[PDB]
Amino acid sequence: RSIAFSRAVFAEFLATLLFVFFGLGSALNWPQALPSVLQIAMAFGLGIGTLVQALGHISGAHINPAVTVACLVGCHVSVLRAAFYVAAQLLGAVAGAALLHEITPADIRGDLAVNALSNSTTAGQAVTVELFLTLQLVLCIFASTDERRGENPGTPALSIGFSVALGHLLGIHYTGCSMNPARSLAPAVVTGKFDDHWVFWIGPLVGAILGSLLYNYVLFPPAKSLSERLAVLKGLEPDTDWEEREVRRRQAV
Amino acid sequence: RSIAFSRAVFAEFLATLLFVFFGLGSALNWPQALPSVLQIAMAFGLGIGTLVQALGHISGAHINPAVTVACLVGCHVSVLRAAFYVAAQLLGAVAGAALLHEITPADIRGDLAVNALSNSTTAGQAVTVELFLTLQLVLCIFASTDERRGENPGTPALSIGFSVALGHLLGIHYTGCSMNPARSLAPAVVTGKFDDHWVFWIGPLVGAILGSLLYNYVLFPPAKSLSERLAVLKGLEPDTDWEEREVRRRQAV
Amino acid sequence: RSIAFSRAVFAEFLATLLFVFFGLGSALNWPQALPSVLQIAMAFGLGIGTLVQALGHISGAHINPAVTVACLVGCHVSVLRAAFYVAAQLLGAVAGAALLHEITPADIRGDLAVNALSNSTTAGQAVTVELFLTLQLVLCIFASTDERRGENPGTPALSIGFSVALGHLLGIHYTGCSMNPARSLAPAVVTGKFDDHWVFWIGPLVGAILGSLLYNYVLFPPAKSLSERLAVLKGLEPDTDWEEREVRRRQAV
Amino acid sequence: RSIAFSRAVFAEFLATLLFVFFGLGSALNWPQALPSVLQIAMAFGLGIGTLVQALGHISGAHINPAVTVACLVGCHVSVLRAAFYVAAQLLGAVAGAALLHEITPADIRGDLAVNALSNSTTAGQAVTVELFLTLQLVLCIFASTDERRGENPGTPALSIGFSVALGHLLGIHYTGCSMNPARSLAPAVVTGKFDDHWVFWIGPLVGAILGSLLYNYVLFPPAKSLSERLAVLKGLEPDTDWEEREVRRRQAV
Repeated sequence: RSIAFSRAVFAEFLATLLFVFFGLGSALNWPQALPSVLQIAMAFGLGIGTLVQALGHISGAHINPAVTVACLVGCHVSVLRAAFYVAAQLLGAVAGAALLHEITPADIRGDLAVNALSNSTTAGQAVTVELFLTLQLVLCIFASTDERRGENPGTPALSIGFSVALGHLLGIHYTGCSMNPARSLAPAVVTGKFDDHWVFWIGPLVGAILGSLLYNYVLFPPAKSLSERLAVLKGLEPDTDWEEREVRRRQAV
Repeated sequence: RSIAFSRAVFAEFLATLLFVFFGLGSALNWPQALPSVLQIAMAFGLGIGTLVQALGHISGAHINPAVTVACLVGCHVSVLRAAFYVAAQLLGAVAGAALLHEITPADIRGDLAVNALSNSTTAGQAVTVELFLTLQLVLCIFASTDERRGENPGTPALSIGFSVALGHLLGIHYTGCSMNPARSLAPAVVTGKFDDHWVFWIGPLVGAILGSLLYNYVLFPPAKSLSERLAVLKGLEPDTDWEEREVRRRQAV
Repeated sequence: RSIAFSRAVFAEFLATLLFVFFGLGSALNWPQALPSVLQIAMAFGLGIGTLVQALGHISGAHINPAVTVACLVGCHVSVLRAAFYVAAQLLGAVAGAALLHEITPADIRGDLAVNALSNSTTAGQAVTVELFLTLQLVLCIFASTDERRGENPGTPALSIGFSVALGHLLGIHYTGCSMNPARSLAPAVVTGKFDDHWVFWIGPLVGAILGSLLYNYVLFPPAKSLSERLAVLKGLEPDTDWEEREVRRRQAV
Repeated sequence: RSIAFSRAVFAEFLATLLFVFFGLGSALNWPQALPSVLQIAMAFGLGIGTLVQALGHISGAHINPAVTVACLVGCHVSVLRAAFYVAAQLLGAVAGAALLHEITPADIRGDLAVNALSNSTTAGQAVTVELFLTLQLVLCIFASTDERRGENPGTPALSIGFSVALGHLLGIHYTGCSMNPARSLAPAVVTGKFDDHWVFWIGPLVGAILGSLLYNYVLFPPAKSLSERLAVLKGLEPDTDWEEREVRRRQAV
């Protein structure tokens, strides 16, 4: 402790401020012109894609606590680097979310794009949808940040962005799409609406972990943890058969 | 038999579950907000693009039996690996398709995006459209998975995704766009609607094979099958002319 | 004469069939659902992007006579390879355009997306717009096919596609956007509507050439034509100054 | 002075002509069909992405004085090369903007997409939004033009384009989105509407500089300016401790 990391820690702060600012803002109920699911999907997806590009080298652009946690369960980040990230992400989030409230005229800042269950979907259903929404993202982020595969280097930024977008295309009708506890918290804070908030903390965290676990373990990534104690296996591994050869011979004598 | 393949087999299962879940879901008749052709095009196209990215290394992301079959006619996959894929794809498909029925409120899960002929288009026409819809995809997938060309490495995921999207942009008005027997089966199963189902099994399979055949044979890919018996040609190849030289000389004597 | 070229010649045929089929089809006046400028923009742009990807290695994916001509004025293609391309492009075009008429129910195949002046725009204006629409494309195609720059290898397919898209986003309101004499001819043929057809042959050809000329000459590409006769310059180049040195000395004596 | 630079200077002229021509044009109030926020977002974003691709090698495709200035504050361009750029950008801008007025029928060229405060947003708010709109772009442009990172070479053109797009998705509702003093000036000129024009010169310039400063200094880019006088530090750096060792010893004697 500590060096460039502090700045990297910062980078996330700038990222989640920006993403939430643009994101929520682009999803408001503008009376003269009203946001379509796609546009709102594009806006976030592009927002992330843009950030993962900008700050990808500096931070890994988690830009999302669930992603961070996914990165943690998968042992891609420190335990310290995780906490500082989430902290910044939550703070960076409510920062932009406030800047937006200030920047927007009173008539149309209504909801502020808080995450909220729609079409009579149960918090039980809703949370299920959020689970998958994030996992799919986590699966993308990992395949594209995966060092093992640099031959298909492109395209972590754009692919992720559009993954996020894909999340929205479905997850809006159920929830308006959190995928990102930071994202869903900031507006809930400023606006005071915490209805079924937990949904946007469990669905993501759960899908994100599952995601992390499947890529890190269910599929990939072959390597040796070295703590597997492969020195014990090699003692019996040849010797047990030598023993069978050696012990069966001495039974012969 | 058998190793990582089993997992790869799995990967497809996860892929077709996800793609169909997001896909159908994003194409439902949401009363408050209704899906435009583009959005529904983007949603699938992005879904595939995202998957080919995520699971591309693990599976080849066929995510489609017609693609798999295309890959088979083109000798890009095993005969065993094909069957297991299709199996998983069909099962992975109806899996997400069910998860969606459960997750969606009763009022708006109506059709469930089953594939169904629209605008008084004949199953004869419809099937013709599906033919081309898939071929074009198959042509893309191959050009982008083509090993011979790594200099233009990018961009198999995004290009494929958007290819899929391109498929939808037209194939929706005729059929709502199958390109993918798995995709069109899952909803037909759960919903019981099997009207003109065959269309979504023949159009794709046919276009996919054609596609596979043109890239594998009509154009490319120069290599030697070695079973061409090029050892017989080389016996006559020089010697026939030596024979003409040698036999015309001995006619001179 | 002749080898793989014949097939490459073919590749264009398959490309322009496909692009026009999907393209026109996706831009028809569907009564139940009607195409927005974007969707129609995306549909073509994606169509090209997809093709340049699929057949890029085989053909260069001109997919457009104006592009071909641009490639000709820029000396990127043979004079023979050009003609065969254009021929195939025109034939490939009217081929898909027919397939579409056959595949589409009578009620909604109306216009068939023929190119036609809109919003009381003069053929004089219209043609001007088409000029720029294509040049911009030609400028993109060249920068992305430019061998001199392989460090930024990506992304010829996607960038071109979206360039095409960009063309449509503006060129639809003026003309429905030709950029491609093949594209605008096929529907004019089948439908019999040749109103102001020339516009879609001059605007493109003109913008395409201009485009070709600026990249090939106004900017780039440094190389030696060797016919510049740089052997004459090198005789005077040093010797004229030696002569000044040598002749001024002998004037001194 | 001077060589290819003159042409490069030109390249910007061609770029800002094109971008503004397509851009404004695609954002006009077309009566029969009216531009959605996305489409207008796509149109510019694609326009830039296309240009950064086409002319990226020749110019750096600033295509924007604020970007240029950002590039200046960050010492990425000459002081001379900056001025000529801005000059050309402003002139290239009003050039296309005029070409558009001439090309468009009188009924629908109304606003001409001038930048203008909307939804009762204060020039104070408005300018704040513009600040962030550009910074985010500047952050992207730099991360993607950053030489230090060629391993993730892609994708400067597309990522930038879509960054621009992201700018529009939000910045339209507040201002119709300038991000680009050139862009906002051209229409204000031709149309005579200079209402709150300053907003579109301060917001961008301010966000662009901030952006430039954070990437150039707050984060990155490790290098040595050599004017840091690291020769003074190295005199005391070892010697001060040798002095402590040497001076404490002589105090011992």
